[PDB]
Amino acid sequence: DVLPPEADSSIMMLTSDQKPDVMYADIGGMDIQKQEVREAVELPLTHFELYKQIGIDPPRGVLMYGPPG
Amino acid sequence: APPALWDLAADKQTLQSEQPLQVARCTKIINADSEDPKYIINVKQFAKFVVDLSDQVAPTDIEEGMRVGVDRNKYQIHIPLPPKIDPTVTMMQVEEKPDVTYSDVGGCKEQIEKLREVVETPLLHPERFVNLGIEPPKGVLLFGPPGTGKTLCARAVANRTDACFIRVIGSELVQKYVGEGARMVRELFEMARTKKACLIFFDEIDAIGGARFDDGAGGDNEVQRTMLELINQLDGFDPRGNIKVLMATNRPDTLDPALMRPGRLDRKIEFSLPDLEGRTHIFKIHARSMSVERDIRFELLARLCPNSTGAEIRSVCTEAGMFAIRARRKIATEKDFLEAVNKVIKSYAKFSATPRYMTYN
Amino acid sequence: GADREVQRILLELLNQMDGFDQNVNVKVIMATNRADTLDPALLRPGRLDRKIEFPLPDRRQKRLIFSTIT
Amino acid sequence: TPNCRVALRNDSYTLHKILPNKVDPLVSLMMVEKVPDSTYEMIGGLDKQIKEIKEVIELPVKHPELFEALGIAQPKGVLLYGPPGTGKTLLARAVAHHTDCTFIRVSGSELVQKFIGEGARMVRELFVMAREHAPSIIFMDEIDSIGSSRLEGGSGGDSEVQRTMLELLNQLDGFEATKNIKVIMATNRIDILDSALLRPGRIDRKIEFPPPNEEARLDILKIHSRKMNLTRGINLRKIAELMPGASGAEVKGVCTEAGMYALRERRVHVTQEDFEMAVAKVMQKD
Amino acid sequence: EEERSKVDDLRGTPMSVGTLEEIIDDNHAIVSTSVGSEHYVSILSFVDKDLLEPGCSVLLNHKVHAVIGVLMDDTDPLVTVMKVEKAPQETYADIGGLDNQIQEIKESVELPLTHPEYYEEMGIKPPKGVILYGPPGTGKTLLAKAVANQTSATFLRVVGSELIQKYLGDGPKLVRELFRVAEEHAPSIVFIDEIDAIGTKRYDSNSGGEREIQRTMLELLNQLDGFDSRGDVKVIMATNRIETLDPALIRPGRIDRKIEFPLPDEKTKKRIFQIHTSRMTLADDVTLDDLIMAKDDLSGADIKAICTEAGLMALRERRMKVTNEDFKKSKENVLYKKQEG
Ligand SMILES: Nc1ncnc2c1ncn2[C@@H]1O[C@H](COP(=O)(O)OP(=O)(O)OP(=O)(O)O)[C@@H](O)[C@H]1O
Ligand SMILES: Nc1ncnc2c1ncn2[C@@H]1O[C@H](COP(=O)(O)OP(=O)(O)OP(=O)(O)O)[C@@H](O)[C@H]1O
Ligand SMILES: Nc1ncnc2c1ncn2[C@@H]1O[C@H](COP(=O)(O)OP(=O)(O)OP(=O)(O)O)[C@@H](O)[C@H]1O
Repeated sequence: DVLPPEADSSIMMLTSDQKPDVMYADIGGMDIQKQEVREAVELPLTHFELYKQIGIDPPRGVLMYGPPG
Repeated sequence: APPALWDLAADKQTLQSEQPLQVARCTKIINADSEDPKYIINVKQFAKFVVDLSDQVAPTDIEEGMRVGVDRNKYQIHIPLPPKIDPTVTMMQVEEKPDVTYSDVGGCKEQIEKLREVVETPLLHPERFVNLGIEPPKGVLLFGPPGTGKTLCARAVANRTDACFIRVIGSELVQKYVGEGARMVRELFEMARTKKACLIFFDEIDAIGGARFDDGAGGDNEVQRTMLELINQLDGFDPRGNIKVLMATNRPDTLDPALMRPGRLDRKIEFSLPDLEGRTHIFKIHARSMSVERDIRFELLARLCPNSTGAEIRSVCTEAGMFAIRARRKIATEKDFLEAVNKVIKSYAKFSATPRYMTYN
Repeated sequence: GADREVQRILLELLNQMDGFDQNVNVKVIMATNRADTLDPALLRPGRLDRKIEFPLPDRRQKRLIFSTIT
Repeated sequence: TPNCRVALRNDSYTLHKILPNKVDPLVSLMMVEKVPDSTYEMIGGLDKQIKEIKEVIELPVKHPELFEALGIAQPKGVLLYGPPGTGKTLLARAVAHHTDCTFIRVSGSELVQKFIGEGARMVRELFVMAREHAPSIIFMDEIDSIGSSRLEGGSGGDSEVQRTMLELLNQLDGFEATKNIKVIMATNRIDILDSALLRPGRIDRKIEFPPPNEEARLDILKIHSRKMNLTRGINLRKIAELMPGASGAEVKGVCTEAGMYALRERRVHVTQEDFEMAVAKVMQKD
Repeated sequence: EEERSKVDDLRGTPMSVGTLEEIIDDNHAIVSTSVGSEHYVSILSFVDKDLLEPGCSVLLNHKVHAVIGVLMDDTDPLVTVMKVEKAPQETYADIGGLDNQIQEIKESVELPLTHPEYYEEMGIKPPKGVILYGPPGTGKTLLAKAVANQTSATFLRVVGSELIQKYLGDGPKLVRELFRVAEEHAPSIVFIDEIDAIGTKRYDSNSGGEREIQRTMLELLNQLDGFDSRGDVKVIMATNRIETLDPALIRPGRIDRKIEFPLPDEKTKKRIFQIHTSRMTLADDVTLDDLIMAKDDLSGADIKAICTEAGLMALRERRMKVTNEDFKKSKENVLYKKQEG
C-alpha cells in the first residue's frame, strides 16, 4: 500500500501556525516590490480561473536579489 | 589450444587449494598495540576490528602500519602483505631494458667521465670508496643547450650493471585537486628504499621548481608545496637515502631549487656541446650509416655549422641521403649535399636561430 | 558527486514543477545573496518568469524606514 | 542491445524482461527547456531572412541529388549577427521542427558533460550522439552578453566555442561523415569580429539579424496578442510607432505585463489604454 | 570438451567485474571492485597473467572473488575519437601550385612504410614527423595534404589546445594516452593543427595558469622528444604563426623538415579555379583571366565560396549553369564581405 498522503518522511509541514513574527505593517518602504510580489503570489493563489479567462498563464517563478539591504 | 587445455585442467587441484586463503579478504591497516596477544586493526570496510593473530605468524613480525590478511569469520590475522602503495602511477614510473650504449657519445670526454664516477663507479666498486672514504657524492645536475639533453641518461640505462633504475617525468607531479602530489612524491621514496640503491631521475625540474612568491593569488602555493615537500623529504636523515640522486632540466632557474641543491647536491656541469675538434665525432658515429665516400672531409663541413649540437648535424647526414634518393644517387658525394647543407642550416636559422642561450638569459 | 546528484535533484524538482503545470498547484519564492552563481537554466523563462531585484534605499524609502523604526 | 533497462532475476541473476530506457529524452529535456517549439506561425518579420535560410538547410535534407549536378559543395554552417532582438534562437528549432530532425545545443552548462561520457574533447562524444541520430542541427547557446564585451576574457572564453565550431567544421570537411550536420551562430557584435578573425571569410554563410522594424512590429504584435482576450477597438498602427528600437523580447513584456493591470481591474476583456500602460513600463528601463 | 562443462560451473552463474590492484609473486592477486574491496585470488587458468598487469579489468566470481577470465573492453573515451575514417574521395592530385611544396612532404610521408626498399637499404631513418604552417589563415590547404595521407595506413587528428586546458589537469595525460593508443595501432599518423597553447588569451572555464599551460606543453615536448619511445605514431604539427611557439620545440622535432605555405600566383589561381569549376557548369562568357586578375591574395576556399554562392543564387532561378553576370554579382558579395569590416 502507498502513502495516504501525506505522512512524510521529513521536514515537516505545519510548524508555521504558532508563527510568524510580525505582520506586514513593519516594512512600508518598498511598495514597488510588494506590488510585484503580491500580484505574483496572492492573486494567482486566490483565483485560478481569472487568469484562464483573460488567457494569461500565471507563472510560479519568483526571484529576489540585491542584498544588502 | 593445447596450452589452454593443460591450463584449464589444473583447476581440479586449484579448487582444492581454493578452500584455504580465499577468505583472506581484505587488506587491513593496523593501528596500535594494547598488549602482545591483542591488536587493534582498521579495514577499508570502515569497521575497525581489535583481534588476535594466527599461530603460524610470529607476533614480533607485525609493526604499526603493516597491512595483513584476515579470516573474515574469526577476523584473526592471516598473512602480512608487503606491498601497500601505489596504484598505476608507480608501474608507469618504472622503466626496464637498456638502450643507447656508450658508443653513442658525441666526443664529450671530461663531462661523461666526471659524471661516470659519481654514479657508476660507486656501485661498480663499493668496497673501494668505503675503504678510501671520505664518501661518494650525493648526485649531479644536468642542463644547458638541448644537445644533448636527456640522452646521457640512456647511457646509464645501457651501462647499468645489474639492478634496473627508475626514470620519472616531471609534469606528472603537479596535478589537479591539490594534495595528490603530496602522496605522490612520498611513496616513491619508500619504494626506492626497498629497491636497495636503485636510481630515481626527475626530468624537467623547472616545471615543478617555480620560485618563489608572488603577491596574489596562488598560484605558486600548489607549486611550492611540490618542490618544498620534495626538498624536505630529500633532506631527511634516514637513510638517506642510499638511492643516490639524478637530476636534469633546461634552464638553471629557479633560485630556490638552485640555492637548495649545493648543500644536498654537487657536480653541476654545463654543456659542452660540440667543441670545434669535437664536432667531427658526431660525424664519426653517423658515418656508419649509409655510405661515406673516401674523399668526404668531415672537418671542413663541421666548421660551417657552429652551435648546432648533434641534432642539426644528424639532419645534415639525414638530408644527404634524403636528397640522394630524390636524385637516385646511391652514395652521397661531398659536394652534392653540402649545397643543400648550407641551405638546411641557413633556411632553418632564418625564422629562428634556436637561441637556447637566450632562453635562460 | 552527491552534490551533482542533488543539483540533478534540483533539476528533478525542476521536472516535478513541470508536473505542476498546469493549474493546481504550487507557489515557489526564491532569494539569493549572489546571482552570479545561479545557472541560466533556473532563471530561464518558462519556470522562473519573474526576476525581482531589491533596490538600494532611496529618499522616499528613507522617510518610510525612519517612520517605521521610530 | 547495450544501454537498455532489463529486469534482473534473483536466483540466476538473468534478464527476466526487456524494458525501455531513456537517453535522448534527457537531451530533449534541456532542449525543450532552453527553447520552445515556435513554428513558423509564431514568427514574423523574418520572411525575407527565412527565405535565405530555407535553401541552405532544406537542400541537404531533401534536394542533395542536385548538389552534384551543380558541382557545388554542401553548406557547412550559418551565422546570425544583430542586436537582440529575438527569434534567432527560435528560427533554428523552427526549421528543425519542419525538418523533423533533432535539435541539439552546445554547452549547455554542467550536465551536458556528465550525460555524455566522463571527460574528453567533448566535441567528439557529442558528435557521436549526432552521428547516432541524423539528421541533426547543432546550435551555439549562447554566451552572448555585454559581460563578456571586454574582448579580453570574453573573447578568449568564447573562442574555445569558436574553436568548437572550427574543429567541428574541420571534422565535417576533413574526415568523419556525412551530411545533414549544421551549425548556427546567434550573437550580436564584438566577438563576431573575433570569429571573422578566426574565419578568414572561409567558410560560412552570412545572414544578418535585423533590429525590430515598424512593419515588423505590427504582425508580430498580433501574433503575441493571439492568446489574450481583448476587444477590437485597439489600433495596432499607432501603438507600434510609440516603441522605436527596444528589442524583440520587449513585445511580450508589453502584452503579458499589461495583462496584470487588467487582472487587477477584474475586467475579463482588456482595453487599448491598458496595453498602452505597459508601453511606458518598458520605456522607463531604457 | 569436458573442460568447457567444468570451468563454467566455477564462475557462474553470477559473477562480478572488478579491477586489478596489484600482483604478488605468490600467484595471489589483489583485486579491487566497487566499492573499496580487496582479496587474494590465485588461479592458474586462462592466464595470461603476465599480459594483464595491474590497472586492468578482471572478473570476480561470487565465490570467492575469483577471476575466471580476462576482459579488455573498449569503448573507452579516447578510443572513440580516432575513428572513422575518413578515407576521403579527395586526393593530393586535386590541388596545384604546391608541387614544389608538396613533393618533399608527400615523399616524407611515403618515405617510410610504403616504398621501404630504397629507405631501409640507405639507412637514413628520420622518423620525427613533419611540421607544417603558413599564412594568413591556411593550414587547411596543408590538411588537403592530410586527406591523401588518410588514404594510406592509419590516421588520427587532434587539433586545438582546448582539449587539455579547458579544465584543470592532469595536464598532458590526455595526450600521453594518445601516444600509447597510437602505438597499439602503429603504424598510424597523428596530425595536430593550429596550436594556440601559447597564443591563447583567455582559458576556457576556470583554469590556471599561463605558466602551467607552458608546462603541459613542455611535457608534450618530452613525450615527443622522446625518452624512450621509438614507435610511430607519426606526428605532424601545423599552425598559422610559428613565431609564437618557442624555439625550445624545434630541436626534438621537427629538426629535418618544416614547410612554408606561399601565396598563390596567377598561374596557380588559374589552376585552382580550373579544379573547382571542373564539376561545375559555367557559361561560355566566363573567362579565367579577368577573375584571377581582379583577385589579390586569395586561397582555394575563397574562390570556392564565391562559386558556392553563385550556385546558391542560381538556385533562386533554378539554373544549373551559372552565368557570368550572376557569377560577378555573387563574387561581389564575398568581395563586399571581406571589405565591409
Ligand atoms: N653531442 C652529442 N652527442 C651525441 N648525440 C647528440 C649530441 N647532441 C645531440 N645529440 C642527439 O640529438 C638528439 C636530440 O637531442 P634532444 O632534442 O633529445 O635534446 P633534449 O632532450 O631536447 O635537450 P633538453 O632536454 O636540454 O631540451 C638526441 O637524441 C641526441 O642523441
Ligand atoms: N520577431 C519577434 N518579435 C517579437 N518577439 C519575438 C520575435 N521572435 C521571438 N520573439 C519572442 O522572444 C522570445 C525568445 O525568443 P528567442 O529564444 O529566439 O530569442 P532569445 O535568443 O531568447 O533572445 P536573446 O538573444 O536576447 O537571448 C520568444 O518567447 C518569442 O515569443
Ligand atoms: N592549389 C589549390 N588547389 C585546390 N584547392 C586548394 C588549393 N589551395 C587551397 N585549396 C583549398 O582551399 C582551402 C583553404 O582552406 P582554409 O585555409 O580556408 O581553411 P581554414 O578555414 O582557414 O582552416 P582553419 O580555420 O583550421 O585555419 C583548402 O581546404 C584547400 O582544399
